[PDB]
Amino acid sequence: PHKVDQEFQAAVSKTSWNWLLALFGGASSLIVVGLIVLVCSSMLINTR
Amino acid sequence: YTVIVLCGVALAILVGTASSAACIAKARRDCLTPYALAPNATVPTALAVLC
Repeated sequence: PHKVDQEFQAAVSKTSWNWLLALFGGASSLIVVGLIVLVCSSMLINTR
Repeated sequence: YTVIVLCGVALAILVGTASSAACIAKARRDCLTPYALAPNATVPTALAVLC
């Protein structure tokens, strides 16, 4: 007797989860910060 | 006594939202109107903060 329990995609090791978590980027936050500073600099230029 | 609480919650939400919106809008209009500014201009310094 084997596979008394069916797999639930839980074979993923904690180390693999650790590598995946730190892998996925978050540059979109940098993009939003860049857009906000762009808006502020555009207003400053509009000062002229 | 079970749906009355939900009705009161909705009433409080609506009252808070409406009062806050009216007051913020009127305060903003008062701060902006006599200032008589235009978007993307030099004078709107305080505006750089306000909006």
